[PDB]
Amino acid sequence: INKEIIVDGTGHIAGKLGTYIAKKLLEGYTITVLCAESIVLTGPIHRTKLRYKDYLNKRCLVNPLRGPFHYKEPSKLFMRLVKRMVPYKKKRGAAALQRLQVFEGIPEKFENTERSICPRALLEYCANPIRKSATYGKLLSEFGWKHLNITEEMKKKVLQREEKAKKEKDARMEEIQRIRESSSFNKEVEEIMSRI
Amino acid sequence: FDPCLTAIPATFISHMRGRRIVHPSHSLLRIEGVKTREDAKFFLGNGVVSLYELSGKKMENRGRIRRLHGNSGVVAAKFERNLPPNKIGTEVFVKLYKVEDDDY
Amino acid sequence: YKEHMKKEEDARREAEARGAFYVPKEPEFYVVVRIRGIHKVPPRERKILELIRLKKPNHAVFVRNNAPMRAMLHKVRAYIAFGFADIHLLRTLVYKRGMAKVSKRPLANNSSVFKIGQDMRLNLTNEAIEDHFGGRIRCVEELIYQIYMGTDLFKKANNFLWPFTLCSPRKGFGGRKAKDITQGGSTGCHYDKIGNLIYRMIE
Amino acid sequence: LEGDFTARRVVFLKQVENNKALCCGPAPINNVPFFVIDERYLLRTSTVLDLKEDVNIDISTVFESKRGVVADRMDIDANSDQKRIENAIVDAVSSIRFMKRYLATPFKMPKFKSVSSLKF
Amino acid sequence: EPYLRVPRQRKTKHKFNRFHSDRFKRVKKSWRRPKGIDNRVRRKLSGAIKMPNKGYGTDKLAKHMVHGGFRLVQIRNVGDLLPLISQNRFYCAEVAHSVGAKKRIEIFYKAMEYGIHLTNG
Amino acid sequence: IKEYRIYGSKMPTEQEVAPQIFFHNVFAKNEIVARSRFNNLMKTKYKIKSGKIVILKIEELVEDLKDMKIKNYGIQLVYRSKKGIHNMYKEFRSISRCKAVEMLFNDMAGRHKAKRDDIKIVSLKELRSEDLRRDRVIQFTKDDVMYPVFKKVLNSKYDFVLKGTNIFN
RNA sequence: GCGCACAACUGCGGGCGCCUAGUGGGCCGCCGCUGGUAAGCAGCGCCGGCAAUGAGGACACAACCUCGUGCGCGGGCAAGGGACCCCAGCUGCGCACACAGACGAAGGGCGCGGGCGCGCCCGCCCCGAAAAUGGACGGUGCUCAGCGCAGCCCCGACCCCGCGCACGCACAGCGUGGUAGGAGGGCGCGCCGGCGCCGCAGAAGCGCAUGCGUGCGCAUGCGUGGAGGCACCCGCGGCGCAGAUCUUGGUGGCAG
Ligand SMILES: [Mg+2]
Ligand SMILES: [Mg+2]
Ligand SMILES: [Mg+2]
Ligand SMILES: [Mg+2]
Ligand SMILES: [Mg+2]
Ligand SMILES: [Mg+2]
Ligand SMILES: [Mg+2]
Ligand SMILES: [Mg+2]
Ligand SMILES: [Mg+2]
Ligand SMILES: [Mg+2]
Ligand SMILES: [Mg+2]
Ligand SMILES: [Mg+2]
Ligand SMILES: [Mg+2]
Ligand SMILES: [Mg+2]
Ligand SMILES: [Mg+2]
Repeated sequence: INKEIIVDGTGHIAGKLGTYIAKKLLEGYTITVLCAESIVLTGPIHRTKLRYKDYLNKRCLVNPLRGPFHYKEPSKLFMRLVKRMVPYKKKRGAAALQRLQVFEGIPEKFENTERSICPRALLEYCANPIRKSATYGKLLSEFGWKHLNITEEMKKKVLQREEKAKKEKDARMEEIQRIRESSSFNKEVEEIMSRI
Repeated sequence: FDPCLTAIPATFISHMRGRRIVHPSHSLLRIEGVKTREDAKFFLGNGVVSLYELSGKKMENRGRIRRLHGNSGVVAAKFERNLPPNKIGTEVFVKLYKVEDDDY
Repeated sequence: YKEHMKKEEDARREAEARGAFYVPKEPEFYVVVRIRGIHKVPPRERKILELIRLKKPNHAVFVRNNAPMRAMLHKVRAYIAFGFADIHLLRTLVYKRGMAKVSKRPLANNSSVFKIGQDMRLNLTNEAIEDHFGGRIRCVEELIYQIYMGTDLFKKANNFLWPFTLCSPRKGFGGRKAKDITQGGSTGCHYDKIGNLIYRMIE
Repeated sequence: LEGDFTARRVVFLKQVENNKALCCGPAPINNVPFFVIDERYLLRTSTVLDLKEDVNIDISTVFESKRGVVADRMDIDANSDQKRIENAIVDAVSSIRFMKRYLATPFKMPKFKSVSSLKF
Repeated sequence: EPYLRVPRQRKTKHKFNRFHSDRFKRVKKSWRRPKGIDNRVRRKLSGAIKMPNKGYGTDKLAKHMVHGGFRLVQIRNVGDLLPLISQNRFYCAEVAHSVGAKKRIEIFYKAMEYGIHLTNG
Repeated sequence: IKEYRIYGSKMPTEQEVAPQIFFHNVFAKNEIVARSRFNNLMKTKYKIKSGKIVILKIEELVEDLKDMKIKNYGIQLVYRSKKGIHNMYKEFRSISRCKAVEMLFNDMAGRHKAKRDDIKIVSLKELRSEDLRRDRVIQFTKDDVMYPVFKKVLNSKYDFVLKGTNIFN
């Protein structure tokens, strides 16, 4: 069984993507989440910013060096979400979390890979279009994540290279289909089945 | 002989348990491609083997799929020796023949 | 049994051939299942469940359709599910889970000397029935007949049956079983739909 | 499914005592001798050959393949009636077009999509 | 080798060590029923160790069986071998610890004459 | 749920050999609630309590859905809230009478949190389109009404799939 | 004295005596109350519980809910649940947008959804609604994980059922929680009257193993040891220790 999933994070509700990720992780899957700046948080953005400011307010008064750490990246904020959907203090949950790697955008390590989606966690499936929503990168670019624009530019250059290679590959799927429909190919094929 | 040649791989996902109390004699397996309860009825009574290595020496722990579990095709299996919780997330191989509760 | 049931259907359809309404004589017994557990029972209700021989939940008995027994069933109706069994539910309860309450008799030639306080729960064999009822009844169906048609032998036949130690029902009670069935529970007069619980409880 | 051979399309001859079954994927075709295994380890496929011959063979010396052991049995033997009934199913396999490749090819699991796809 | 093969059938592989015999070396492992008022083993709370019961007792006929079906017999001299001569298959014989090596020689030789299995030798 | 017509009367005695027969049309979950709703109406309209009632007949009123068109139903009901007891009139389009009250129960629960036992139905009448009083149910009585589906619905049960796979269509 | 005679239902053995313990601070819930502004306050009645009641569910949690409880195995369930933690969910119909659901009043809201005659009514929401370490629907989170409903299903206790074993019983069977407490039968120790034996070819003791045993404990192997000991039946008793700021002795950590 191929138990390695590469999830594209755009258009996904965050906690709804995280449940299906964490349930796979505890079953031995290795999940990588790309485009984590585009993972969606439903509701209007000001409610989502107040939830983040409530998160930023919680710190150890005695020693904030050991307090609740506050993550400004969308990748580490989404990792923090799935971290408590597993039993991470136990060894079974911490081992599952080692099989997550969450990235913003598409790094060039993941060029020409085969990306997955969780359709039960998609925003267009779960949410109503009347309702508001906002992504991680929309939130966290106003909380100290300075890399939204460089992520999207390097996201585009990956998608243009992959669209180029898909334009070449499906033409090869076109010509192989046109070859395999040809009567020259067929009578070549029935000649081999005649000899067997 | 590969196990995946004749047997369908199933991931050992949990023991049969409550919220806290765990009954380790029955192991819950998720067979690949089996997603509903009636689909898993095809695998009731089927033998199952868990293959492992002890000091580099191959061992076969054989079992039987005993009952269904839930609405999502999870089945409960009882083996000769109970599955360790270390092997949660690893695969066990579901045979295509039925075995009996006495004779694995 | 078939002739008695066919006579009632012929009595019923002849009444609606005219304008009339015919309901038959209601049965000579109730079938009662203990629903609630043995905890937190007040002393009156605990006593009535003892005299109905319902000492654990998922236990079933037959009680007679008396006016005193109906008042007893009403006072513990928050602990029991009771109703009317037909002949199919009567025969299924006895043939599938039916045991005999048999006193030991140490002498073969003298059935008058026996032990009082110790009664064995044994199989409902023909010979156990033939020994209890002194040759008057000697098979299981002949014991059903005293239950079904409420004869003078009802009290002896019903007490000879050990209380039916049923299983908990398949597919559950389907909710909050302690409240009344008129409120969605499983506890009260299931007037003729008492087989909807008990048939699931037998195996 | 579970034998010495354990992924080999064979053909079923006769049910033997102590829950065993006589089988022979014909040794010219797939290099499989006569054997008996347990009755259950044979996964049944829908296609049946047209064999008319009597299968009441002198089973006393046929190599019986147990479950887990892959013990290297001795090679082929005298085969008094085994040569005749092997040739009858080589006769049966020759009538059907691709059936020779079928019995030669080792079994692969079908790509799972549903349990309807697992009919055989 | 036994006359009748008796399975082992001990109802648990538990040992019933005494409570806190892991934590205190003054508390020996020989079982004492804990009688404190708040004691979690006496109160049978979940997570505590189990206490011995009537329910853990092995079968009456399987009890004190060694090597399958045999029953141990203490032997102090060669005269103890004589009642075991007819019943060889029922008893595994065991020479007592304090028997000297001079008398253990004579026990060992008469036991193989009478066909009695010695667990010491 | 089902519809029951439950016939009952006072138990006949030597003083009253043929008592007055009553019947009630109940939308209930089963016959035991239907006996219960009958026994209260004999207890509260008349003074016949349930110990002296014989239930003469219980029949399942089931409609024939031979060609299965949609009818309009106007339902006069009385529901009890936490605060009081009120009258309501709701209009539904449905298959049968027993399905329209199921639409009543799911609507009173969704819009008013009225449970099924807190609702008593005064009358259920199948209506013409011209007699309907709610403009929302009138819109679907027009011939050649049409609308698209805007909600996405999956075409299987999936946990993770590749991006190209159609899941909604 | 003669004669008559077994009396509603259901269940079922019952009556009485003797000796003796512990207890005589209670607490909690339900319903019903008294005092009190109230109180996790105080004082009652009835029943149930905790105390002494484990286990499951309640996030944890003496008392709530389920439900009792030998040791296992198999089934079926209860309460409670079925996004992930975490076993178990899908199909449909509604409703709501407030960092809401996730403590709340009087009083309000051309906020939304229904209903009745601009005013009312019903749901949801809003305002009223302010505390001090950072932080709690249990958490993650969730805007179909919220508020409602329906259908079918599933998970889930030591419960119930079935089987097997242990123990108790008056024993074709039934039963199995337990503080204070009572009782029975054993294990163990010093010595006694006996009775079977063992030991310089190595006794007791000790160390480590193995085995038996529900358990108290027992037996053996090997090592050590260097002169006594064992088993059983009896009898006597200064007869069994984790505690007593125990006693005495020794030794640690603290601490180079
Ligand atoms: Mg107080
Ligand atoms: Mg309790
Ligand atoms: Mg508790
Ligand atoms: Mg708990
Ligand atoms: Mg179940
Ligand atoms: Mg789960
Ligand atoms: Mg029990
Ligand atoms: Mg006890
Ligand atoms: Mg005590
Ligand atoms: Mg001694
Ligand atoms: Mg001794
Ligand atoms: Mg002393
Ligand atoms: Mg000490
Ligand atoms: Mg003490
Ligand atoms: Mg010191």
